[PDB]
Amino acid sequence: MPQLVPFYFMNQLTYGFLLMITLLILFSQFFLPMILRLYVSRLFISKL
Amino acid sequence: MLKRFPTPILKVYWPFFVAGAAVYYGMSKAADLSSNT
Amino acid sequence: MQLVLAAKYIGAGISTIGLLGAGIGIAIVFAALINGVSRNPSIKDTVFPMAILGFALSEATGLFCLMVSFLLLFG
Amino acid sequence: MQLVLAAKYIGAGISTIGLLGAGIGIAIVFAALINGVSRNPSIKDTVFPMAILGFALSEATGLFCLMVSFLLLFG
Amino acid sequence: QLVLAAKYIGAGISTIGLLGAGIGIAIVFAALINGVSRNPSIKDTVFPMAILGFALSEATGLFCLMVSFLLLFG
Amino acid sequence: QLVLAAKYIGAGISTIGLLGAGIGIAIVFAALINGVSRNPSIKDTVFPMAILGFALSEATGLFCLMVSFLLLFG
Amino acid sequence: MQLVLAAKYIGAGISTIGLLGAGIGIAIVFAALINGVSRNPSIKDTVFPMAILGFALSEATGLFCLMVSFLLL
Amino acid sequence: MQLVLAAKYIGAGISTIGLLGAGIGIAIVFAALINGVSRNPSIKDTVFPMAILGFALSEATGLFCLMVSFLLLFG
Amino acid sequence: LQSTLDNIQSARPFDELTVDDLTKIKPEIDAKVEEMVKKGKWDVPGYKDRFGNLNVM
Amino acid sequence: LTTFSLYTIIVLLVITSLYTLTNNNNKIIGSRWLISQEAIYDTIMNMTKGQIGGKNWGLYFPMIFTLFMFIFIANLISMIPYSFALSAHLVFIISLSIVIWLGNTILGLYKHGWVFFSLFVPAGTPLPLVPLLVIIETLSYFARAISLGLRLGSNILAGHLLMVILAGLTFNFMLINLFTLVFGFVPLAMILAIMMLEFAIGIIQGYVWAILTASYLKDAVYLH
Amino acid sequence: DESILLLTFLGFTGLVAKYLAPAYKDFADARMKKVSDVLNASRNKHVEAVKD
Repeated sequence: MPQLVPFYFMNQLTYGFLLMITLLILFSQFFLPMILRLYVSRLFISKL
Repeated sequence: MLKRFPTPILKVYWPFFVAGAAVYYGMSKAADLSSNT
Repeated sequence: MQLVLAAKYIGAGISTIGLLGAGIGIAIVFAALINGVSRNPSIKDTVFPMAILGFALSEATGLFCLMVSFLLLFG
Repeated sequence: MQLVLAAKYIGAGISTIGLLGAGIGIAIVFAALINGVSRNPSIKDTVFPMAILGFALSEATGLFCLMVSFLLLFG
Repeated sequence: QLVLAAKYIGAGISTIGLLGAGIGIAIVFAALINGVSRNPSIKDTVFPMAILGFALSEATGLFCLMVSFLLLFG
Repeated sequence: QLVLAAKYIGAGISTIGLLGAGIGIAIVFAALINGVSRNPSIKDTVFPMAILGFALSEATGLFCLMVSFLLLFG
Repeated sequence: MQLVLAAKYIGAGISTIGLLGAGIGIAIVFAALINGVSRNPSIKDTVFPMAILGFALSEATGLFCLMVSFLLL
Repeated sequence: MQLVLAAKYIGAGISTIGLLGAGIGIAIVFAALINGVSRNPSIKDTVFPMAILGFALSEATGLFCLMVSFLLLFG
Repeated sequence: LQSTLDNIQSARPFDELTVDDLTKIKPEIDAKVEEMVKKGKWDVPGYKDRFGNLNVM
Repeated sequence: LTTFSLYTIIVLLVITSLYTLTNNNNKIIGSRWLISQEAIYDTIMNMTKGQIGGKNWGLYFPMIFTLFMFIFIANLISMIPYSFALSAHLVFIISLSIVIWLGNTILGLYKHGWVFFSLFVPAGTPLPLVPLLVIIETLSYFARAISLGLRLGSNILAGHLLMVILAGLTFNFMLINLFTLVFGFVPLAMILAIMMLEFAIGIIQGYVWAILTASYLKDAVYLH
Repeated sequence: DESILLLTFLGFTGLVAKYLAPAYKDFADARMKKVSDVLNASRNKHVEAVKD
């Protein structure tokens, strides 16, 4: 059916792939190591 | 809080990114082909 | 024409048949849950999440059929 | 016209088929309820609310199907 | 004309839904007989639950049947 | 336009293939719950095996769905 | 023309029905695998090759139906 | 003319339905194999040729359906 | 030791404190976090042995 | 630009707020809001440690985390009544799925050579049926290509469409004379039950994607 | 049509405020407490050692 066909496909996909790369880096460099700070700090308190 | 710690696994995600570029380009051509329908 | 609008309606009717398999499916998962819980007693902490998971996927097959039914009928 | 109006009724009839699966589904849930309770004598307090979940979920598939039958029939 | 023919045909097709309920009731009653034969004594508790189960299983078939009448008369 | 009508018919028929897979999925998960409740401890090995089985059973249904889309889009 | 092309699309639709049997079949093999393995424990390594063979054969029936669909299309 | 070509295609589609029963059948024989080997731990050497035999016979039924499908399709 | 006890008395978080201050007093915090990101880990070993592991199934 | 572009921006900013200012005083005890993103962290640590072994699981832990979190957030945001779907734009979900399938295939070829093709003999079998089991392993391997995406896309799309169709129908049900507006609440409650279900299958689908493509990475990292 | 979706969402938030918001309060509190207690225990543990 033509209802699931926009011709705006490349528009959709461009903004879409921009969001994915952004979230991936954002987690990976920033927010994942920031959780790891809580964990490691808790374990250092556990040691002391 | 927020401090940048390098994740060297962003360059381990090279096969994922190569695939992403191919589909990105391919959808440009697909969009052009469907607008001629 | 008359035939095409008719064909949307007919094609939709046929599409609805697909749902029955999911319906029975959902019940089978819940049966297995009830059997399992009565058999073990205490398995439930792991198993209740597993059963909900199984429910969801059985349901999803139904949703595929349902969405196709809508697609033909409504456009 | 005559064909389109006809198609409402025919398409609805075909749609009504899907309902059978939900009926069987409910039977499977209640069968399992009985089966479990006969094994334990005592599982029932946990199992009865679980069974109501299974009933509702299986029934829902039937209601979606019934909705489509009405959408075809009534418009 | 075609509309009249169509409703008779459609009424036929809708009746098939009842098929599942006819099996359904038996699956509940089978489990009742199996359970009580297993326990000798579950039945006082189990029988109310079984009648609830019977009603619900039949009820789905009745939805098919009321649709069948909406087609058949309508 | 007979072809367009027919496309919609062929699609309708295609959903029927999906029903079998819907049951199939439930059967795999039923087996999971059954096995796990019998053993307890098997679960950690078996849950991956189950996930594989889910995918394989699902794939047959995917084919039925894909043919539905192939008709639908034409 | 119209009728023949129409018939191809319809016939293809009918062919999908054949696949459903394979779908149920595959599930039965895996269900059996889980049951067997949970019953024995230790059988699993022997059973897993047998299971793969059984999976393949069940799938194959569906495949035959699928290629017939392709012929009609 | 058109009708005869159409009919050949229709008949082929219908014949494809026949195969499904064989599909389920093959699985059932293998299910028994798995259950048997887990039941005995040691049945496998006798039972494996039995399983193959049962497979072949079940498969053959589907094969008959398939050749009739081709026969109608090609003419 | 009197001084050590006193040092513990006038500073002792268990109410809440910045993770930055624990990092500041022990740069071991940043060293371990960096080493774990470099290693390709996100499990802190021992964290789960006296803190949760928050999962259901 | 496009409506789609506008809601992708909303997703990015929502995810930023969950770590940037979840805490007050950058707690060592952890804020009550931050308990949610701890539980998510731990169950995905234990999920991708759960599937893929080695210390290599932590090498794919961000990838599995942003595939979790994207779908987890986008099956709450897309369920807002007037919010414009990104997941019912199937072309984004399916494209991402094909990308991941190719990025598994390329990773597998790169890491494990032409003995990557040992993935498609997954068991010793009689020699005349060694090739059969390659054909219908490779067939199932790119059935995994479209299965992963199309499952999620259909569920979310179907949820919105089901809800809207019944909503349009229940408007005209209440328009029937007032004895029908008595018991006009029972279909409204049905739509509520459906909306609840769309959240459920949305959180479940976020887990199902991420466990299945944890299973696919298990296959890719360890041959077979 | 679309106002029905907003009415259901409002009802959903009603169920949330009834059931989920106290449950999540209790859940978050419980975990937070457990963490706090472990941390304070460790602090206690080293204070004992000083006294020894």
